[PDB]
Amino acid sequence: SLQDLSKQTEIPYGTVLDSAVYEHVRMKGLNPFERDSMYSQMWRMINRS
Amino acid sequence: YSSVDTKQKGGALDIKSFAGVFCILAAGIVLSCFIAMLETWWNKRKGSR
Repeated sequence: SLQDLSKQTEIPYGTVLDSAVYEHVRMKGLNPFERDSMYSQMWRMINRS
Repeated sequence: YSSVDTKQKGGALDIKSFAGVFCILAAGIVLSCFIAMLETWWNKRKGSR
């Protein structure tokens, strides 16, 4: 599950730049009202550099 | 924020984890040298085996 993927300890994950998936995770990550640890930890890994 | 330290899902032993074992051998070495001092003196008074 995405809970495992955001909590696993073995594999890096990501997606295509500027994708509607990337932007969807950005909308769940950078938003000040949304604060789910799962989505925000997905985003940070996607946000690195 | 994440407490997920990834690397330590098991592992080999480290010299610095094993240090407490070598302390017993070191204490044995020290004590055998010390005991050897006592015979090394006393045989000089015996002058014999």
